[PDB]
Amino acid sequence: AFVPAAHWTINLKDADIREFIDQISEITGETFVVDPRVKGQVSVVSKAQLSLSEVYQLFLSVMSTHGFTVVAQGDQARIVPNAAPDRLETRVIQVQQSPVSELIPLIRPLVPQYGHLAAVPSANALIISDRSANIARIEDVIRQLDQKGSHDYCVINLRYGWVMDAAEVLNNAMSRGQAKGAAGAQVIADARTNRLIILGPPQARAKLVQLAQSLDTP
Amino acid sequence: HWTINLKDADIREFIDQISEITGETFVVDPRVKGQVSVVSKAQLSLSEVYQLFLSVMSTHGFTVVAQGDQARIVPNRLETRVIQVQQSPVSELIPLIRPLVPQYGHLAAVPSANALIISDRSANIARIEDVIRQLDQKGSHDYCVINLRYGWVMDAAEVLNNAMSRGQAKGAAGAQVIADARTNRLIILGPPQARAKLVQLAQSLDTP
Ligand SMILES: [Ca+2]
Repeated sequence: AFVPAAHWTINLKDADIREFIDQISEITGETFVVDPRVKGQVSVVSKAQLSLSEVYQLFLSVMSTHGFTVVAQGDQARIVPNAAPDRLETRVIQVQQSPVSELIPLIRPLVPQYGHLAAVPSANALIISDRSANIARIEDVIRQLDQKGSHDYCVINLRYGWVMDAAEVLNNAMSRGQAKGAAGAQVIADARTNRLIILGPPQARAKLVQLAQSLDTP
Repeated sequence: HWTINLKDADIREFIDQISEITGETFVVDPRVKGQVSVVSKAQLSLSEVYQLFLSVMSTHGFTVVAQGDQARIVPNRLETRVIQVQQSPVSELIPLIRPLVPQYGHLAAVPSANALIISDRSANIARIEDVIRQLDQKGSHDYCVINLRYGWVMDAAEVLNNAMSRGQAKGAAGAQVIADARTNRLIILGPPQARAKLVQLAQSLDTP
């Protein structure tokens, strides 16, 4: 259930989706007619405190995650099916130092197609839907990116190379101190498009981009 | 295949025209209303016409809900236009064009026809189409993103474009810039040398 923290926190595990909806009505005061086809088990977690409006946003993210949407029929609000692993958790992740919008494109490559990613700018938080072990891993990536001063980035679409090989070569070179002028830059592999995302301060990023290009030469 | 040019028609007519084309039967909720303009000069398959239908419904805040064989249309000036892309994969251009589409608008890909569906004011559509024509190329688009700290992207973009068109940006010629006003960031495109140069100029512009 939602626990007062008017703000609230939540730690609901393996609950019927219908229970979650009813719970949202109790807090919001909104009333929903739930289509008979709406079914499923949900896990919803927020250690960050949420306002009433942010709770509604979380509700929409959970609905969207499981393929449902809210419509108006017959003078009432209706939850209906909209046109993946069994256990999915929807977690709210608060970001401390950086604006959430700047981190979104850097973490999208870690979100699977079945998953969900949304910004909650009023709380400077991200909503992510995934299996719990995947979420913990992403939370660490967020924590690390959040410590960085810059989130500017360059994208390289590899024509010849395999994205994982290239990422491995670039990280090892930096680890060994073998990348000259790129120390401080960082690489993120984005397999779905066979592309690299290079980030860092201007001079280091410009050098790592050049180095990355050399791994993709015909 | 079908083409379309529907101007200022009741949305209920558009729904009827989609039913005749697709054979789908729809039951429209009494609260459904609105005027639509829908254009596709490109020839669309039955399935692609249905994709267009979904884009128009979504554009005006309507959801289509399966009810067995039939489908229920329920609530949750803009023109909806289909734009053909010749060389670039449509799915690649999507993220690059989205910054230009306002939140009241709509943007969707039709990968089987390699076309984009956009809903916006006719004048902003014409502007995007120029941007698409310039982006359109056989090779992939490498790019750089700059989150501005001091400057404003619509101003910065204008300065960078003016310098390139007027000949003040030597070396950056051929590069392209897309302003993303929602997050105050620039997207810099083009061949490697031009792109790298335009990045340096953008960076010089955001240092006070
Ligand atoms: Ca009808």
